[PDB]
Amino acid sequence: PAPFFDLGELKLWSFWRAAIAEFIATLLFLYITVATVIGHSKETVVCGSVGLLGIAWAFGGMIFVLVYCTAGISGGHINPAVTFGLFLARKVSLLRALVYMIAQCLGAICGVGLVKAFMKGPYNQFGGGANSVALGYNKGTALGAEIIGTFVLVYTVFSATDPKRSARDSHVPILAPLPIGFAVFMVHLATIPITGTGINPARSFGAAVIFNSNKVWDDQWIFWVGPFIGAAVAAAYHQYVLRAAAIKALGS
Amino acid sequence: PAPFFDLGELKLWSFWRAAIAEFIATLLFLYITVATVIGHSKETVVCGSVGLLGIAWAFGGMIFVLVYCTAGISGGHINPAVTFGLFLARKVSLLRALVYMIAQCLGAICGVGLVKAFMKGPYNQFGGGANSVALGYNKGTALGAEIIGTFVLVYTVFSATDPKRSARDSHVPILAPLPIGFAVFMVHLATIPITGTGINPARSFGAAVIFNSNKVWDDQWIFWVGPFIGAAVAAAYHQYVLRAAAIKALG
Amino acid sequence: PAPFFDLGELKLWSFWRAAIAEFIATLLFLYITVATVIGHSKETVVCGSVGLLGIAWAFGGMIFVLVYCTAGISGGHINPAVTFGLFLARKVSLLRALVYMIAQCLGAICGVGLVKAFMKGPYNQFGGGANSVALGYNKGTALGAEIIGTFVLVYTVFSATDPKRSARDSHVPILAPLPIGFAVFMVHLATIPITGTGINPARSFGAAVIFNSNKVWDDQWIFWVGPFIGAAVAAAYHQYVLRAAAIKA
Amino acid sequence: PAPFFDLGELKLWSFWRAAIAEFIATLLFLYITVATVIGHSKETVVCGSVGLLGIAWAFGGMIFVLVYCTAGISGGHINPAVTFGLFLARKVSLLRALVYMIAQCLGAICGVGLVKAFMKGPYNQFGGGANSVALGYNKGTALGAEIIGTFVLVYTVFSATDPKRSARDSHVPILAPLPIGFAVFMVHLATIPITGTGINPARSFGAAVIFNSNKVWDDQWIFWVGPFIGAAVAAAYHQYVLRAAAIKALGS
Ligand SMILES: CCCCCCCCO[C@@H]1O[C@H](CO)[C@@H](O)[C@H](O)[C@H]1O
Ligand SMILES: CCCCCCCCO[C@@H]1O[C@H](CO)[C@@H](O)[C@H](O)[C@H]1O
Ligand SMILES: CCCCCCCCO[C@@H]1O[C@H](CO)[C@@H](O)[C@H](O)[C@H]1O
Ligand SMILES: CCCCCCCCO[C@@H]1O[C@H](CO)[C@@H](O)[C@H](O)[C@H]1O
Ligand SMILES: CCCCCCCCO[C@@H]1O[C@H](CO)[C@@H](O)[C@H](O)[C@H]1O
Ligand SMILES: CCCCCCCCO[C@@H]1O[C@H](CO)[C@@H](O)[C@H](O)[C@H]1O
Ligand SMILES: [Hg+2]
Ligand SMILES: [Hg+2]
Ligand SMILES: [Hg+2]
Ligand SMILES: [Hg+2]
Ligand SMILES: [Hg+2]
Ligand SMILES: [Hg+2]
Ligand SMILES: [Hg+2]
Ligand SMILES: [Hg+2]
Ligand SMILES: [Hg+2]
Ligand SMILES: [Hg+2]
Ligand SMILES: [Hg+2]
Ligand SMILES: [Hg+2]
Ligand SMILES: [Hg+2]
Ligand SMILES: [Hg+2]
Ligand SMILES: [Hg+2]
Ligand SMILES: [Hg+2]
Repeated sequence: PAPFFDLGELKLWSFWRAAIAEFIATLLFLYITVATVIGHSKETVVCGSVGLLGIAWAFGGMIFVLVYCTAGISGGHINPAVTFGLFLARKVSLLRALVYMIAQCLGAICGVGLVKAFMKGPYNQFGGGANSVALGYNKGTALGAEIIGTFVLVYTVFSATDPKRSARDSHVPILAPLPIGFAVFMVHLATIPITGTGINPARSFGAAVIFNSNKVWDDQWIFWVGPFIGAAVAAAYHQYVLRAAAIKALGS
Repeated sequence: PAPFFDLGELKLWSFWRAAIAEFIATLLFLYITVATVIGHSKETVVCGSVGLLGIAWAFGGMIFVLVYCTAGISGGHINPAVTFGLFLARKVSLLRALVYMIAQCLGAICGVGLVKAFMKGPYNQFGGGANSVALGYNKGTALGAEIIGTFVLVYTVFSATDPKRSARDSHVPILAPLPIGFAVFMVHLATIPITGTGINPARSFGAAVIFNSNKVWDDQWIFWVGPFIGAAVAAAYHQYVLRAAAIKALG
Repeated sequence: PAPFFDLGELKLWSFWRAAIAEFIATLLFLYITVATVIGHSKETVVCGSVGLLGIAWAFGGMIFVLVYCTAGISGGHINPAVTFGLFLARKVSLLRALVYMIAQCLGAICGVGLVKAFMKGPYNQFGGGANSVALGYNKGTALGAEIIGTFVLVYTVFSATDPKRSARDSHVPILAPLPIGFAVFMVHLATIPITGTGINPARSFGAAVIFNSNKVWDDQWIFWVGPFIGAAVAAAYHQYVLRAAAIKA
Repeated sequence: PAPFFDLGELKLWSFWRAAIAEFIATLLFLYITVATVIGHSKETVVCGSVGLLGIAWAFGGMIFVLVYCTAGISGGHINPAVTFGLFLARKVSLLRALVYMIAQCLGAICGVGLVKAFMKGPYNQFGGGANSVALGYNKGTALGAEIIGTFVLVYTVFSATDPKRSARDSHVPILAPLPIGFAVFMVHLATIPITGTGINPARSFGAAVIFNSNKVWDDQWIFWVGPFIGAAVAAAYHQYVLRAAAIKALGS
């Protein structure tokens, strides 16, 4: 029976800085990625943007950069679904988890907020970076895609945990950033045409909050439930089926 | 004569988990990559997809990710031709090889099956992620391109083996993931116009089973014979010509 | 209060070689990237160029390559804003900072000059690799984008410092090149549509000097002020808020 | 002062295998990259190929892969200009250099030969992967682009040399492969519009020999002379100006 918090949460100066790092990181994540999306969507020259490929790179490349910078401070989650998966495997206390998830959402809101402020017209005209079910797919397909996508991501996160090194003043495992960055990249390549790719409830929520349309709000549940389920299946797979929690993957 | 199995295969709990890791990995491989292919093919706006470059990245990048995740558990093969090459070099017993190959084929079938379940009309309309000889090329060319493409891959795999570290409870060498993923990305840049790029019999077999068309079944043998030959040539070249089995590469 | 220089700047042989490395690397940075940009802009076959994605790669990949080559010699800055940020965190002395910034600017001018010499017509006709505010955006937006873009870069730079290893005969920290190259790549994907992406006053200045147009000079201050502000905030955030100078990523 | 050969060249089993590794690697380099070029050029559907970006990746990524595989056997040169630069810096003997340059040239010819054998029609119709001076540039510009191009590559090679580890039975330094591959990738982004990008006399020679057109042969001297000069200048810069031969670069 896992306690609500532990002594690492009483190291308040570090715990506060971990929270800030998650907040600022998720802000930057959303700023760079949604600005990339809007910059793409608004372009009038045919084949004169960074393209869907550029967009998939923005999301994957930013998770690489942000986990690189924050792994030693917070554990580098940038993603309620990642925090949720790790909480389920008891690598993160409930109190740390909820503090991280709030930070991530508020940061996502602020980041999309910044994109709207910089490019209000194109932002509103071209869908505000929001996830929703694309034409021709049903909600069940959307949800399945969000589950398997988040699974790929959360399973990569588990395999990328360092069993010996932890974020400052915590037991939160350090994460190897490149493979997690690449997993995000891969999932976007597959999933952009179906939902835009969520796999990150905060990323989806921030976009929904700022864009604020009925259609986007109606689909929003898929981007919470899908990722949380995917994360849960990844935690069970890694912990229970493969028994791989002590394994250190050799990065490349 | 190499024995059928060794004491590592009597470590039943680990060996079962290695098979599962190969099953799940190959399922995820086919799912991400075939969904990317179908997603590209169905897009109605010109230059509005991830393009053939995005497709090549999906195959090379997923191999990087999956070998990264599974090297420590199974050895990270995700590919009967890789398993076969290592079997010929005696790094894998016959029993482990067959179990890995079966696991990989079944995984592939399941991953493509999942793409079809998600997008049935576009899945069948745009060719099902299947390999075949493209218009304008002959069988000999397709076969040669699969041999050499598999050679580049399997030579890289051999170069990437860690001579001191093995998968859990085994002597299956750990593999450096990024050069292998890049090798796959590279071969796809070259071979997509010829065959769609096989270099992986389970990848080609999973798509042939789910798509189930005469043309795809007709060409299927190329995607077994080509990679198996390329793998044997790479094994022979690494082991006998260069004698580089103890060599530890860094990247 | 910081001293103008320290004993490391009296190792003249090394200090001069560090300046040359920053000079040559920034030259190479501008040549490869602006040649890519002009090469893309002049192509006549629609979809026949490396695309805006290729251009974003040229900027990010060159920083990866150049920092890799020079981190052990100069500290691998290639960028007055990176140098400024490090100077503010007192990782570099005022004298080394100025010598680096001057070397960077002159390197950038020489690299852009070389592109022009190789392809004068296309260079002039397609904008000279210069940064300026793109149509439909205002000065505030361009400035904001440059602040936050440079913040991403310089924050990654600080996370990428090695706390135990330094450039030859100095205390300038070695930098891990790939995260920094990737941060440059990422910022381009977002910012190319807004300003072309500056996040580097020497890269912006090199192009302005060689292209020499009214609009480009008029906007030039943004590409000094924006990155210098972004760098200062990244330095304050890393050192004062996160207190992370001892950490190795 | 440098002797023609040293005792490492008397270790014949290893020297032979190093020559073979260079031969086979250069063959693979030319096959993958030229097949990529021809596959791109023949595409009938607009924006339906890997594009110029994909071609640049084929060249840069194959150098990464091949230097990864061969560094521990031959030193991973794959390129007479690289071998030449290292020779000038006395890192490779004259005998080893010439054996390597011949192996590379023979390898390149075979690699391109394989592409033509597989797809003769489109190979011949779309220019055979040959380098030559593009419309609107003069010989001086192409020469200069090749010099600086090869300078970027060879200076990166020198920076990537491991000062303590060498190829099997030799003193030829091991090379860190990813920066060298990325250098190749960067030079292609800039130089494809000017010459196709040579920066490698074997790669240029192999394509000229197999494509075999009068115009291409006319330009071929640029692709020997430009790279050899760039390599020489890179060697002088690294060795004499920066005195960097003992520095170990930490790769990322
Ligand atoms: C393990 C599963 C292997 C399945 C092999 C499928 C082979 C299908 O092969 C095809 O069979 C058809 C008759 O059904 C014929 O139309 C074709 O001649 C033949 O190519
Ligand atoms: C592990 C399972 C291996 C299955 C290999 C599939 C081989 C399919 O091979 C197919 O066989 C057909 C019928 O003989 C031939 O007509 C086709 O030309 C051939 O491609
Ligand atoms: C080497 C130090 C570089 C200093 C950067 C030069 C900043 C250019 O600033 C420019 O000044 C012009 C003339 O005053 C103004 O008209 C322009 O608006 C402004 O962009
Ligand atoms: C190992 C195979 C080497 C082939 C010889 C290439 C030597 C370069 O010689 C070339 O020969 C061509 C033949 O018509 C002439 O047109 C060119 O002018 C000449 O440069
Ligand atoms: C055997 C490999 C080294 C030889 C390098 C081949 C360079 C060919 O060089 C070519 O020679 C022709 C005739 O000699 C000239 O007319 C061309 O201008 C020149 O490009
Ligand atoms: C286009 C993709 C090229 C990226 C390959 C770079 C090799 C990664 O090398 C290292 O891997 C570590 C493990 O995650 C990271 O912490 C480091 O940032 C990275 O430098
Ligand atoms: Hg939240
Ligand atoms: Hg907020
Ligand atoms: Hg905001
Ligand atoms: Hg994974
Ligand atoms: Hg099988
Ligand atoms: Hg199955
Ligand atoms: Hg399934
Ligand atoms: Hg290889
Ligand atoms: Hg300056
Ligand atoms: Hg200059
Ligand atoms: Hg110049
Ligand atoms: Hg960062
Ligand atoms: Hg030669
Ligand atoms: Hg040959
Ligand atoms: Hg041949
Ligand atoms: Hg370099």
